[PDB]
Amino acid sequence: EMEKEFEQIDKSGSWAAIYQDIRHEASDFPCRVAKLPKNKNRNRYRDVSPFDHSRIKLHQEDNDYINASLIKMEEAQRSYILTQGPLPNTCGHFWEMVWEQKSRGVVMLNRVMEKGSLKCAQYWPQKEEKEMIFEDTNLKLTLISEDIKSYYTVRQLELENLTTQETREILHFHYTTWPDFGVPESPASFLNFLFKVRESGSLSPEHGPVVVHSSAGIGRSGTFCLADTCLLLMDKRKDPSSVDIKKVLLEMRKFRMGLIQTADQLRFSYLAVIEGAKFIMGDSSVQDQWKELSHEDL
Ligand SMILES: N[C@@H](Cc1ccc(OP(=O)(O)O)cc1)C(=O)O
Ligand SMILES: N[C@@H](Cc1ccc(OP(=O)(O)O)cc1)C(=O)O
Ligand SMILES: [Mg+2]
Repeated sequence: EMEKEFEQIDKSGSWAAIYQDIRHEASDFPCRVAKLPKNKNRNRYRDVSPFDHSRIKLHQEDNDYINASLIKMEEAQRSYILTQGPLPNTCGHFWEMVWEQKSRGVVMLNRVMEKGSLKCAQYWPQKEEKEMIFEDTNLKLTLISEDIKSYYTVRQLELENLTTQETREILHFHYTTWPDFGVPESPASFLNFLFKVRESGSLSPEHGPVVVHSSAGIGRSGTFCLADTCLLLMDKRKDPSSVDIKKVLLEMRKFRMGLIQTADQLRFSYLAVIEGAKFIMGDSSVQDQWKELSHEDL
């Protein structure tokens, strides 16, 4: 099982080598659409692009490109859309995607400003009375309510297709203390947050895939999805030992490049899954422990 493997890798001090082996074995598929000259201003990073086979296509006749990938986990029966933090000119495309893909939740794992630089546009309204209208995609977005915790905030937003007047409730789960190329403060804080997303019903198969993003949509995003899928896998079978975490990560990498950006994020993923397995296997009390340990109260 992964716990024994975690021990071997830890004692050997080989997280860097294990992680590097994953980078070496990772899939390489073309990203020709992402690289078209007309799409230059739709990519936040030159080196992070969606593969053509798994990219999400916007349903507009103009230009259907958005730096977003559909991670379809067949065995686990869960899909996620991993995307970069929207740019000033792609906020309308972002919400168009949320609408068209029928997503119920948006998981944001970064902050708008990190390390003195703008890593993501302010794509949602910060005040109820100042709603946002994305003219290019004909969508209106209104902040309905906000529940601010110590290291994450949950928001209820109302997305409206101005063309048809149909409205939908979108839940925003914002993890505010996870530095890029870094790991969460503890497996507890992370699991507490993941469980809040799960409890909301945003990951349910009755909804479109949850949209997960960070700045690039691969590091922190990849860590979140890897832990969730691994937990879901062992949950379906109620068998912790049936999950090969490296293999699951490689499977995800068939859909988007660079998922999990550092060896420590991989190590953290193992920790999160191993700890989460306690809940999956019947000890529901650990959830309350995580809530305590996370110190979510201000
Ligand atoms: N390598 C580039 C792009 C990059 C940025 C962030 C990143 O992680 P995340 O997906 O967690 O935002 C991954 C890659 C950079 O370091 O700026
Ligand atoms: N951090 C990289 C993003 C990235 C990293 C790795 C990657 O694939 P691989 O790990 O196999 O090299 C793909 C994309 C960059 O922005 O330069
Ligand atoms: Mg106010």
